[PDB]
Amino acid sequence: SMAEDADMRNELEEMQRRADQLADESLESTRRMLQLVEESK
Amino acid sequence: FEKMGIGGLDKEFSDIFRRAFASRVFPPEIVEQMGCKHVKGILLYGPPGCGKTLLARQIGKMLNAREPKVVNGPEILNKYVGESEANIRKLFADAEEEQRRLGANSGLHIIIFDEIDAICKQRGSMAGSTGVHDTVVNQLLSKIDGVEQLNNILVIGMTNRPDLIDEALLRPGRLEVKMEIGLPDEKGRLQILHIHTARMRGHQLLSADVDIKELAVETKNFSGAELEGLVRAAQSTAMNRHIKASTKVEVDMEKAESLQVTRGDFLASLENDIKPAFGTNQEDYASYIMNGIIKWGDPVTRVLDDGELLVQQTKNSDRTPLVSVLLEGPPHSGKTALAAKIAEESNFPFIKICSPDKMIGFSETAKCQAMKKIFDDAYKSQLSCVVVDDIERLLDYVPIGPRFSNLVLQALLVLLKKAPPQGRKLLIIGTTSRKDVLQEMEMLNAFSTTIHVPNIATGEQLLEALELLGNFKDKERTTIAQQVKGKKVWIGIKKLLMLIEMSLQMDPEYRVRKFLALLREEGASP
Ligand SMILES: Nc1ncnc2c1ncn2[C@@H]1O[C@H](COP(=O)(O)OP(=O)(O)OP(=O)(O)O)[C@@H](O)[C@H]1O
Ligand SMILES: Nc1ncnc2c1ncn2[C@@H]1O[C@H](COP(=O)(O)OP(=O)(O)O)[C@@H](O)[C@H]1O
Repeated sequence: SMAEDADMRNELEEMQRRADQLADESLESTRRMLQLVEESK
Repeated sequence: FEKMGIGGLDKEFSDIFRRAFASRVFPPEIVEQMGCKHVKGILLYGPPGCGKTLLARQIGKMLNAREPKVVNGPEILNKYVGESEANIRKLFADAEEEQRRLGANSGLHIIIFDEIDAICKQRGSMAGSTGVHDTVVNQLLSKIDGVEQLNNILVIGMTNRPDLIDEALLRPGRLEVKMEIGLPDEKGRLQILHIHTARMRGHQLLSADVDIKELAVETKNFSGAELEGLVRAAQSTAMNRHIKASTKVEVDMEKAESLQVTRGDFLASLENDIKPAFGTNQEDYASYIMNGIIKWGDPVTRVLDDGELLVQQTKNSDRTPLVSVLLEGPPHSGKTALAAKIAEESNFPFIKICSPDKMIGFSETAKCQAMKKIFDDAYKSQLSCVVVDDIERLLDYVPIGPRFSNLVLQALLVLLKKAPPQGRKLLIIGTTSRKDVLQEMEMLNAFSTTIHVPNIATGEQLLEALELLGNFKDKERTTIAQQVKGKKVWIGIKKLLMLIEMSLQMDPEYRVRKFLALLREEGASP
């Protein structure tokens, strides 16, 4: 009388890597491009 | 020893220090010169709430060891397969890792097992008859001492059933020492009281009329936990009485504040909500005796004299530390009341009463377990007096058949001869109503003596009983006396009580005739 094994509930897909600061950096460059393009006119 | 929390047990500490820690204080050079390993375990057994966890903690904190890891036996068990072993193993990972990291320069660890008797039992020998919890025992045995070596650990175990532990787990390789803690004597109780009242004494919250030395005797078979409960309850009651009285009048708070030193508080806590689990009980007599004893005749005096003689014989004998006595008589003769009165007059420390009322619907095995538990508890004292009631109702005897439960009879027969350990005396009083049947099963020869309690035998005795009860007046008294002048009376006292109660319900004028007719209807001859 030993509770038999149980099937692994399932998989809950969840993926997180290095986006935060990589895209914040990406942004800081576009802003400066915009400023320069504005300045030229 | 009193400098620390625990106090009262010294003969049980000298041995534990010597045979387990002699090598832990000698200079290391000589120890390595001889080359002897330290002890690996010890075992402690005794009644619950007798100062075990405190000693286990102190023995650790005195060795400059790390924090103990408290584990409870029941919590280890689980229904899923393969979790109990993981739980058991989880308690050794830190020690293993530290030993591996630091080689042989590590410190000392500790483990505090509680109720170890529930995860260790004699493993089944027959094929297909193995125990349902053998995996846990196997895992523990392997871990305690296996192929791999551990030399920086110390295992302490606790339990209350030192007979169900697997034999293989007590060989000199694992848990090679044992100790026992009994009920503290008067001196130990006094020491505990003074330790716990040191605070009050220092802060001047104790009175001069409260004498701890005198109060020590008032506690005959108390326990440390019960002492801490008594003190706390007394303080709480003192606070309640203070707030209630001090708010009565506009008197300075300081006068009432110091008033908490009254001895009233302690006596009230004593007789208030302090109900020892190993002491005489006082609230059961009211149920088992409702109207005291009335001396309607001589036999009461003789029975009481015989009871006192038996008590004295058991208290002042050395070759017969076991004494039994059997009470018998006609139905409704009042045996239980006399048994309870004798027990109360015994003046013994431990007086436990066992009755069939508290086993309604119990299976026979449950009744056997209850009997064994009661006897085991009664063994743990220097004196006792057990009272087996009825007997004929424990067995379930019924005239048809006959039928009865064999196992209960066997348990009773076996237990009526087992002797307690050396120096501890015991007394058993049994009450039945059918002595011939008991003689038939060959039980009357197990007891040591018999006593006879008769019923009312003559009319004048009934008149005396009526006079003592005081329910009828002189006119009706004389009327009944002349009506029942002949000595042909045969009635039980309890039946007489019920008959009088019923007769009282009739109309005031038509009572004597009712009572006389009822008495005549009832049996009047043996
Ligand atoms: N001297 C006495 N002897 C016996 N009983 C007495 C005496 N004086 C008063 N009694 C009353 O007798 C009552 C008899 O109690 P109880 O019902 O236990 O009697 P019993 O004969 O042992 O019972 P049972 O008939 O059920 O086997 C007690 O409640 C007590 O109140
Ligand atoms: N000899 C003793 N010295 C000090 N305290 C004691 C003693 N015996 C019992 N006690 C007290 O009993 C209380 C409850 O006991 P506990 O620690 O649960 O141990 P046990 O495992 O025996 O029940 C504790 O607060 C402890 O202080």
